[PDB]
This record gives sequence, C-alpha cells and structure tokens, in this order.
Amino acid sequence: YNSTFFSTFKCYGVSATKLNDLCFSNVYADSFVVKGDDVRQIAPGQTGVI
Amino acid sequence: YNSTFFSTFKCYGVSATKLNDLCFSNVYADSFVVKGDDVRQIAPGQTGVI
Ligand SMILES: CCCCC/C=C\C/C=C\CCCCCCCC(=O)O
Ligand SMILES: CCCCC/C=C\C/C=C\CCCCCCCC(=O)O
Ligand SMILES: *[C@@H]1O[C@H](CO)[C@@H](O)[C@H](O)[C@H]1NC(C)=O
Ligand SMILES: *[C@@H]1O[C@H](CO)[C@@H](O)[C@H](O)[C@H]1NC(C)=O
Repeated sequence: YNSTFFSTFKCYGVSATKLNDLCFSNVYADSFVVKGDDVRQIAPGQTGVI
Repeated sequence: YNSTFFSTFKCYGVSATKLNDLCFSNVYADSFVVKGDDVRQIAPGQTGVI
C-alpha cells in the first residue's frame, strides 16, 4: 500500500475480502508483458490473438 | 490480428469462443462515432444522452 499500485486487479473463485482469512495450497505466478488493448483478453472465456 | 485492434469488444447472447463453430442468419452492422465517455452507454439497459 506504500509503493506499488495496480491498474487492474480481478479475482475468480474467491472474494477479495476473505483473502486474509485463508491459506493457499499450490500457488503459481505467471508473468508477461502486453499492450493496453490486450489486458482485457487475460480472462476466462475470451477470444483474440493473445 | 495483423493490423486492426479494438479497445472494447463485448458480445451478448453468444460466447466468444464458439464464434467459429456457428453460422449467422440476419447480420446487420451499425456504424457511428462517439466520444470516450459515451462508449460505456452503448450497452443494454443503459441511460444517458446517447
Ligand atoms: C464486417 C462483417 C462482420 C461479420 C461478422 C459476422 C458475425 C460475427 C462473428 C464474428 C465477428 C467478431 C469480430 C471480432 C474480431 C476479433 C476482436 C479481437 O481482436 O479480439
Ligand atoms: C445531487 C442530488 C442528486 C439526487 C438524485 C436522487 C436520486 C438518484 C436519481 C438519479 C440520479 C442519477 C444521476 C445520473 C446522471 C446521468 C448520468 C449520465 O450522464 O449518464
Ligand atoms: C513509505 O514510503 C515512504 C517513502 O520512502 C517512506 O519514507 C516510509 O518510511 C514508508 N513507510 C513504511 C512503513 O515503510
Ligand atoms: C502482416 O503485416 C505486415 C506489415 O505490412 C506484412 O509485412 C505481412 O505480410 C502481413 N502478414 C500477412 C500474413 O499478411
């Protein structure tokens, strides 16, 4: 909350307000870089080049 | 996918991932130009000047 801010942050399968009350089993992080018009394509059930 | 890119693309009545497996009956295309704050108004169940 002091330094880093996100333009989009959307989660599926769990509400955000409960993220501090849980514990997570098999955590993986995928990283890449896209353009601005492709950020909407990183979602379930989407079409496009990405 | 080579030349033209869309900032918003949202469809209603059919999932996007099935658009290559179907055939369409009565296809019409409406064209116009708006400002940036009015693109959100082109949707079902919306209010505003547009
Ligand atoms: C101009 C005539 C078009 C006729 C189309 C007929 C039926 C609709 C089916 C597919 C059109 C979807 C276009 C979306 C292009 C991909 C968007 C993206 O880059 O993610
Ligand atoms: C300042 C006092 C407002 C009191 C309003 C009372 C009830 C709410 C009902 C209508 C307010 C909706 C305002 C939206 C303006 C249109 C937005 C647009 O341009 O699309
Ligand atoms: C938050 O960031 C500022 C900027 O450097 C820093 O001075 C401050 O100590 C930070 N706060 C904490 C709790 O680290
Ligand atoms: C895609 O666009 C580039 C830019 O002009 C062009 O060189 C290339 O041949 C195009 N690809 C196809 C398959 O048309």
